[PDB]
Amino acid sequence: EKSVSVILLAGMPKQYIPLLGQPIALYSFFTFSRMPEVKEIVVVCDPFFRDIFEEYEESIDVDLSFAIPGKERQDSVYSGLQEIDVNSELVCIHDSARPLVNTEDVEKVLKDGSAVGAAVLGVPAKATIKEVNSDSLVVKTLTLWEMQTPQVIKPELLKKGFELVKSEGLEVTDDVSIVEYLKHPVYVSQGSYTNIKVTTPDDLLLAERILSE
Amino acid sequence: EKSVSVILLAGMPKQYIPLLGQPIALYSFFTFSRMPEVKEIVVVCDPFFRDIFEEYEESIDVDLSFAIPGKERQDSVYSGLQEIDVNSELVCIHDSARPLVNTEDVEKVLKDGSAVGAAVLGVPAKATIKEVNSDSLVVKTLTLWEMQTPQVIKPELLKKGFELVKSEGLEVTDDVSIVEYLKHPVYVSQGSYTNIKVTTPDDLLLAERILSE
Ligand SMILES: O=C(O)c1cnn2c(O)c(Cc3ccccc3)c(Cl)nc12
Ligand SMILES: O=C(O)c1cnn2c(O)c(Cc3ccccc3)c(Cl)nc12
Ligand SMILES: [Cu+2]
Ligand SMILES: [Cu+2]
Ligand code: NA
Ligand code: NA
Repeated sequence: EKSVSVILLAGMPKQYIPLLGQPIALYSFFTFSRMPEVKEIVVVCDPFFRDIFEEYEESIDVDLSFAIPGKERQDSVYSGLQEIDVNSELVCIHDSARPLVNTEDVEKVLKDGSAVGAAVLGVPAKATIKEVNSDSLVVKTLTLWEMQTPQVIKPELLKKGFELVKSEGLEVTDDVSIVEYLKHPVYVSQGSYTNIKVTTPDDLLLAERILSE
Repeated sequence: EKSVSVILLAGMPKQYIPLLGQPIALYSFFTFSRMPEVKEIVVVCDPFFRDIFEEYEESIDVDLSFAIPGKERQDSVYSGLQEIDVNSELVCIHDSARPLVNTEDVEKVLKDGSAVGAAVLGVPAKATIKEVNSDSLVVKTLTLWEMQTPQVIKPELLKKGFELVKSEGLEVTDDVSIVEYLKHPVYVSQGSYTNIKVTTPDDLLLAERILSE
């Protein structure tokens, strides 16, 4: 109970576009806030948009906090991280552009991150995917998973991760780069294909189509 | 309701010495936490001592947050201020070395700070007090109040106050110096002589003697 801090990345921009009357960011915001495990939500957003969340503060069963976004996604995470409760035992990082994450999937990834130290929701990639070299030739082989959010990580591990990133200088080029640099295991919790990220005009449509089905 | 953020200055050090079994800092901590007006307490303390407060987190009706102290009292306040809720309408700064503040006095100073923008609990000075010049001669005259805490201030005013202090460079030498520099009025709410600050060995004794009377 109340052991999880959520860092909600929400920094109109796509995540504030209404989906059946409700700004996209609020769907996942509410799904987390209903979970007894979740103590607090740190929303990382431009101050312009804070009222979208703060309107619901006395109606939700979590503490709401805010953090200013950074230039890169990892900067926004770090800013978020600085606001979580000092004794939270797990941090749950979520992209607000994924409004359709199911409670049941969040529960799974929370359990796996608690168990392993670091877990991310993933689905099996449907496309044929190949590594290609700098001569544009296929790197051959004789299973790939697409990562979603949440990403759930013990805060001490995330902090050592940042310390390593900051000090060395090492690059974040994809969304699981910090934990990779540690030699700590990262579990992939199987999610749902419905947990789409809303990027395009077209995605907005897909999300409405899924909220009605 | 839940419009007030308390900045509790608690950065053994005197404020952690037991008074009938309970570290001094917890007396005012609990008095504020029982007040419906109070949304959150930001405790400004060395991380060593955080557990003293965090033990009571699920038993109190406020959000608990922490801030790292600074070198001067005003630095500790500013650190505190950076952690309060973005829409809190009043900040209540209290010295944890004043464990005996009465709820009724806190209520008064909250009302006065809300009304005026800035209020502090005070009592009439009992001693004969004189201004003295640099030749050690009395500066003559043909009513003085001793300030206590809480100090209650609208956060926007406290922030402009800090902006002015930081930029100009002006000195804080006493405990109402920031608001003085503004030309905004500061109301003195009459408190109680029992609201002692625990400094000496002897004070510790006085506080026990007052908790029993
Ligand atoms: O923000 C980025 O772009 C990023 C780059 N790397 N990386 C990470 O390693 C993590 C930690 C994590 C990965 C997998 C499962 C749980 C936590 C995060 Cl939360 N963001 C990033
Ligand atoms: O920390 C100090 O030493 C200090 C120096 N000046 N000053 C202030 O003007 C205030 C603001 C205030 C004063 C009176 C009533 C309400 C708020 C505070 Cl809260 N601390 C200080
Ligand atoms: Cu898409
Ligand atoms: Cu004394
Ligand atoms: Na509204
Ligand atoms: Na205890």
